[PDB]
Order: sequence, then C-alpha cells, then structure tokens
Amino acid sequence: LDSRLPAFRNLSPAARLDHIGQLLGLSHDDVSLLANAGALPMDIANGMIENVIGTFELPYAVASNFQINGRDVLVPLVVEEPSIVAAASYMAKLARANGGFTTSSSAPLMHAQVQIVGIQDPLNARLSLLRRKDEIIELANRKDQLLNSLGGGCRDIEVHTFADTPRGPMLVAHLIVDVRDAMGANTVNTMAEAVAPLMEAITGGQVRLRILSNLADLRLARAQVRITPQQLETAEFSGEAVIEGILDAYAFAAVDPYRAATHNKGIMNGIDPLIVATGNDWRAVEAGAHAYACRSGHYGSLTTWEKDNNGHLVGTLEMPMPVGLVGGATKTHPLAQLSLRILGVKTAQALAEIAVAVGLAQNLGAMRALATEGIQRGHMALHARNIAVVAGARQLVEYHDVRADRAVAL
Amino acid sequence: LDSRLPAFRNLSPAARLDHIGQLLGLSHDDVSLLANAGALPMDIANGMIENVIGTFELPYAVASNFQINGRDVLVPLVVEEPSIVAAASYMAKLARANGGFTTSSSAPLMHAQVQIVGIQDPLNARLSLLRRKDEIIELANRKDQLLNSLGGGCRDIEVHTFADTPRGPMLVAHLIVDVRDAMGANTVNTMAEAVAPLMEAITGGQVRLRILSNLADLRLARAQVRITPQQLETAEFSGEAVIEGILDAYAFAAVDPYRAATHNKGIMNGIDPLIVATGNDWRAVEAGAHAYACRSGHYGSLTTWEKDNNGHLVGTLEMPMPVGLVGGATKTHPLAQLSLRILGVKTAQALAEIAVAVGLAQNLGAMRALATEGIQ
Ligand SMILES: CC(C)(COP(=O)(O)OP(=O)(O)OC[C@H]1O[C@@H](n2cnc3c(N)ncnc32)[C@H](O)[C@@H]1OP(=O)(O)O)[C@@H](O)C(=O)NCCC(=O)NCCS[C@@H](S)C[C@@](C)(O)CC(=O)O
Ligand SMILES: NC(=O)c1ccc[n+]([C@@H]2O[C@H](COP(=O)([O-])OP(=O)(O)OC[C@H]3O[C@@H](n4cnc5c(N)ncnc54)[C@H](O)[C@@H]3O)[C@@H](O)[C@H]2O)c1
Ligand SMILES: C[C@@](O)(CCS)CC(=O)O
Repeated sequence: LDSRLPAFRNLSPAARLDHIGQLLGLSHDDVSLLANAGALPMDIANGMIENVIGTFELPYAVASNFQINGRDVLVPLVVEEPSIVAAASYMAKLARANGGFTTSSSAPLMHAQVQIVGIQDPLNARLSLLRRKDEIIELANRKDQLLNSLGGGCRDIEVHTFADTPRGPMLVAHLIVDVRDAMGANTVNTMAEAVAPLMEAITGGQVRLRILSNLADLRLARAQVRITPQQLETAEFSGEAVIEGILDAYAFAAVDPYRAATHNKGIMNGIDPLIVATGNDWRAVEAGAHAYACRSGHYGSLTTWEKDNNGHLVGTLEMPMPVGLVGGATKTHPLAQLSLRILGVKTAQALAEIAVAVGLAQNLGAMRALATEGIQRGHMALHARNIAVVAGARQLVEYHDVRADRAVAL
Repeated sequence: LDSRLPAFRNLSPAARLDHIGQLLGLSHDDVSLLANAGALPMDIANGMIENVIGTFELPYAVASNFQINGRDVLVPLVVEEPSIVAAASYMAKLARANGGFTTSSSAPLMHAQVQIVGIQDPLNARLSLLRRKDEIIELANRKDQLLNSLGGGCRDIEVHTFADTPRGPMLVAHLIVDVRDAMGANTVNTMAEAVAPLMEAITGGQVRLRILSNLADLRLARAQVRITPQQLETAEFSGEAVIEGILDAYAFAAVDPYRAATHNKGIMNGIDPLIVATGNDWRAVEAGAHAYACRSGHYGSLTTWEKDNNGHLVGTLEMPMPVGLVGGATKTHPLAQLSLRILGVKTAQALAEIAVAVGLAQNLGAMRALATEGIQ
C-alpha cells in the first residue's frame, strides 16, 4: 500500500473514499458504510449507553503519508478541530524521507488494584501477600482460562503500603496482567474481584476497591522520528535555526507546566481522534498520558526533542497506550471495525504503536509552526469558515488576516 | 423546567425525544435534527477538518435530574461507554433532595504565553516589560474590537522567568484575557502574535512561542453536592458505612497516583461527553484537568470528599473549564447548537458550571458503586 494519497487535500469526500477503497480493496458494502450516514444503527446506539435520544456525528478523516517500521499505513481520525489532520499528514510526509516512524511496544500489561483496610499491620500484611503470590496469581488465572490460552494472564503481583493516611493504614495490591488485544478494564477487574477473598484471608483485613489503574505505565508504546535541517528551511528561516527554535520550545515545555499542558494537549490532538475512530475509550488514554507526564514529581513533556551527531532533529514519544481491538465498543461500532480494517492492525499493541507515531507527528507539527511563522497563519486559514459564521467571506480572510473584526468589516 | 424525566431509562429513543421536546418547547426543525441520521451535512463536515471521507456517530443521550443553583437543567452527553449516563442521572436524583448542585465560576480568563530567549538581563527585562504593560494591553486589544465591545479583552500581563534551562534563561510573559463566551484559544493566540514584536523591542531578546496555556487556572469552575446517609443505605450496608467507604476511596485517590488517575478518569467520563455534545474541544478540557491535578508536584484527586458536622457526605469539584458557546465548532455543528438549546445556557461560564456538576456526580456514582460492591 502507498499512503501518500496524491491530491487528497483537494479531492471531494466521495473521491477520497473511492481512492481509499481502491488502495485497500474495500468491498462496495464497506464503502457504503462511509458513503451514507447512519452506520451506527439506533438499536446498537440505544444498547451502548443509557437515555439515548439519537446519535451525534463528527467528521471522519484520513491522515496521509504515515509509515510505521517501513510499512505505509492509512490513519483514520475523528475530531472537530481544523488543521490537526493537515499537520499530521505534513509531518508524516517529512518523516518518510528519513525512514518514517520507528516504533515498538511493551507487553500489554495492566494493573488491577486491590485496596485493603482495617489492619493495624499493613507492612507485615504486605509480606504475607508476597509470600503467597503464586497462590494469588494462580487464583487470578483460574478466573480466565481463555486469556491464558491466548498468551495473556496474570504475570505477577506488587504490593504497596500507605501506613499513615488521614483515614488510617492502607495496603494496595496490584495484579499485573497481560490482557492481549483488550484495553483490559473488565478483564482485570474480574481478577481483582476473584482474589479479594483470598487477600482478606491472608492479611486479616477488609478489601474495599477492586479496580484497574488507568496509570498504565507497564503498557508502553514508543515512537521515534528524524527530520533534517533542509526539510525545515523556510524563506525566512534556515533549517538549522528552526531546529534550534524547536529545541528552545522543548526546553520551555520541560521547565514550565503552563507550557507542558499545551504541548501535551497538542500530542493528544493526534492521538484521541484515532482512539475515537477505533471505538476506544479516550478518557482512559488521556488519564494515562497526563498522569505519566508527572511521574517525576514535575508535570513535563511526553515527547523528547534533541539534535543528533549529524545535526538532525530527533524526537521520541514513549507513553502508556491502553487500547483494544476487542472489548468495549471496538467490535460494536461498524465504523470502529472499518477503521481497524483501514489501519490493517492485527494486535492491540500494533494500534498502540500507530497512536504514538501520530502523537509524535502531531507535536512536531505544532512546534514547527510555533518556532517559525507562528501557529495562526496555517491554522486560522483552515478555521476561516468558522470565523465567517461566528461573525454572522472565508476566501477573503485567507489573505492572511482571519479575524472576526476583519470578517465584520467585509 | 422539571428535569426528573420519570421512566426515561425505559422509554424508546423516539419517546425520550418527544418528552424532551415537550418540556423545552422544541421546534419541529430542532426535533427533526435528532430524529433522522445525518444531522451534520457533508458540506459542513468537509469544511470543519481536512481529508474528510465521511462522518462517525456516537450515541447522543440526556442525563436526568440535574439541578444547578435551584434550577433544573437537562444535560446532553455524547460517549461510547455504558453506565456513565445512568450514574450521572442517579447521583443527580439523590442530590435533588438536598438542594441539588451549587456552582460558581471565575471570569472567563485565559493565559497567552510569549516566550523570549537570549536576554542577557531577563530579571531586569521583566520589570521593563511590566512598567509598559498598558501599551502592550492596548496593542493586544486593537486586534479584537468585537470582543472588547462585548466586555472582554486583554486585562493584564504577568511575567515569569526561568533562570535554569539547558537553553539559557527564558522570560515568559502571560497576557491575561477575558474571552467572554468563547473557549478563547484562537482569540488569545492572535493577541500573543500581535504583541510579540513590541515585547521583543522592550526586552531585546528573541521571541519564540506565542501560544495560549491550556493550564487555564484563572478560568475555574466550581461545584458542590451533598448526600445524606439515609440515601446511601444498601441491603448489606448502612448509609453511614457507605459514606465511610466513600471517604476511604477518596483518601486512597489523594495518596496514590495509580488510583487518582482512574478516579479523575471517572470525572472526565462525566465532563468530556458534555464537551463533545456542545461542539467543544475535549483535548483542551482534558489537559487543563490533569495538569491542574498535579500542580502541587503530586498527581492527586480533582474532587474532594468529606463528612460535614451533621454526618452528611459533601463533595466539591474545582477545576479549569475552558469552553465556548461561540467559536471553534460550537456554531458550525447543528447538534452542538441543539445541545446548547437543550441546556439553556446564556454564557460560557454557565456551561462550565454544569460541566463540573456533571463531573462531580459521575465521580460520586463511580465511588459509590465501588464502595458498596460485596466481596465475592
Ligand atoms: C499543514 C499546515 C496547516 C499548512 O501547511 P503549509 O501551507 O505550510 O504547507 P503546504 O506545502 O501547503 O502543505 C504541506 C503538507 O501538509 C499537508 N496539508 C496542508 N494543507 C492540507 C490540507 N488542507 N488538507 C490536507 N493536508 C494538508 C499535506 O500533506 C501537504 O503536502 P502536499 O500537499 O505538498 O503533498 C501547516 O501550517 C501546519 O502544519 N500547521 C500546524 C497546525 C497544527 O499544529 N495544528 C494543530 C491544532 S492547533 C493547536 S490546538 C495545537 C497547539 C499549537 O496548541 C499545540 C501546542 O501548543 O504545542
Ligand atoms: N491548545 C488549544 O487548546 C488550542 C490551540 C489553538 C486552537 N485551539 C482551537 O481554538 C478554537 C477556539 O478558539 P476561540 O474560542 O477563540 O474561537 P474562534 O476563534 O472561533 O472565535 C473567537 C472570536 O469570536 C468573536 N465573538 C463573537 N461573539 C463573542 C462572544 N459573545 N464572546 C467571545 N467572543 C465572541 C470574538 O471576536 C473572538 O475573536 C477551538 O477550535 C480550539 O480547538 C485550541
Ligand atoms: C469506575 C471508573 O474506573 C470508571 C470506569 S470507565 C472510575 C473509577 O474507578 O473511579
């Protein structure tokens, strides 16, 4: 497959869809799911959440140029904000010239928390649990034989203590569970419930919360990118100057949480729409992302940006990325299934790797604009329709002055 | 308005929609938006983002029972995950018996950062910049006379310095901007780019980033809720015991970031679907939320949970909440406009207050379920 998508930006939605259909060999019925509204039937929507009165659409787009470990990939994105898809496609275009994005991921390990209270000896109780960890792990795995046959299952436990809280001593056991192609929530919650009575017997305490942690720091996905100065040169700025500016932007994010929040928001502009497109839980991914960003005791940047020994700009993104191909609404939504088909992913960790490549590209796009002509020239041009509506035209403002004041005057 | 919506959970989507239309007096055209698929025309969708090939639906629901400062409100939500809408609705029902949710909010103030590098005397330059803030403020306000005519605009400047970075000292000016009924990002970004040359002239450095901060801690929204023990009694547990269990769950979130992340995730389960329903940017709300949670250098709980002197469970949520009634895609999407119609909100800060009430309710519902589940 070739993901360059020639002239995609200027094709109609229908023509874009036909091209995508041809590249992938989509059936007429697959294409019909995007060519017509209503792919999520009301009986499905009504069964997904409560008090349903209809459905709500967001645009479904495809970012171009992405390449993951040498293979071209098409990336579906669902979001309401302009310039995101364009920026991601642009930075992916640049990345192609230098090998695309290089990615990897850890095993899909999730934490299941079991909170224990009502004991005066939590530090001792912790050792009692660790002494009998095999028995606990076996009980957890008895509860899900299928997962174990699929190559997943509870691998280990860790135990943490909070002996002095304002509500008294607490002990917290974590089951560490390989959840294969699931996000993992229902899978691990069931194991936490199963081990609870055994943990009460071992410790003499009372189990309270049995629940996954969204701080999924053992389920990491990683992306790398490289950009050369010749690629970043503009009429106003040398490529070398742009790279230095991007490093200045990165250091700013690393020291100031007011910047880091926005910097990381820019990453999630790329990631969350891929999560939505695949029927996955975007709140979970957001919580894992931002909590991980403060793991040091300072809220910093999820990405890294440096200059290598050849003067090239090199970036990384390593972060928690709990996603599924099964579970939740990933199988329920016909377009979630179509998105997975478009992506070509065969494991959840493969989707996770695409997600961090997109987030890395997204961050790069923001920083490149910010370090050069500023964010407004390119972004507001694609927002110009919205400005015309707010004012009460779009082509005229595209003369580099997209402001409501100007729209009012015209 | 009466938001109780008796029997709502068991009615058909069509009957639910009818009951909503009656209560609000929705027009025929408004009801027709939700009745037939494809409310976002492709012409509109194709203009909103790039490389569009279609649209993607999520369920559109209404939470019941919410009451904000004594006034009943209906809350539209767009999300894929079960239990959220029911939990919000049920906790809202319990809240009604004790006066509903009480809310307040700050003015709609947003930060715009201007980063300046290569200054030899950044601490001195900061005072030089501050001394001339009125000029800078005036210059910023020239870019948006419409905003100023409506009572918004740049109000002040603050300046921060970072002495220790690997790339040298940095001066960071913040424009403080009242953005009225907009979320404000594009608004303040234009101002930041507009004042940068003048700042550069005053400080002698090189301007780099000109960009809003998503850590919108001058745009706070607040909610309170109260629940009595009698409301929380179950077959297995006294209401008093459940309250103690909820306080234990809260303390767990306050000390352990592994729990806090999940706890806060539950809050955003309530908030983000309202943000989506009103055509607002949910990445901005998420970033402000989680960054605010760790402003102390420890990632903790956004909510608080306490027992008052009468033994009642009392909860708070104070957090950044940048949202708009105008701007972004809020006017462009027909269902975003319908959502705003259903809500009845007249200002962006009113929408922000409803958002935190819904987040608070969702957290309560999540904790209540976890605190009352029997050991198997
Ligand atoms: C791309 C761009 C918008 C325009 O690009 P230029 O005019 O400078 O350059 P051109 O030579 O015309 O195109 C180069 C390539 O870009 C593709 N492309 C361009 N237009 C496209 C379109 N309409 N449709 C589809 N694709 C489009 C296409 O692949 C094209 O290749 P080809 O056609 O030559 O094959 C450019 O300006 C940009 O990336 N801005 C950053 C925006 C951002 O970060 N937004 C996040 C939200 S903002 C906020 S929310 C994020 C943030 C800033 O707050 C985050 C933070 O603070 O860190
Ligand atoms: N990191 C981020 O959060 C970030 C960064 C850049 C852009 N954005 C995007 O910015 C957009 C929101 O920008 P915005 O809120 O400035 O909207 P906007 O730019 O679409 O419109 C704002 C304009 O609306 C006009 N206006 C008319 N009536 C008004 C009223 N009653 N109150 C206030 N303004 C009024 C003003 O002149 C103002 O300049 C979103 O699409 C968001 O996704 C977000
Ligand atoms: C139940 C919860 O995980 C939401 C499920 S999406 C939130 C929490 O644990 O407080």
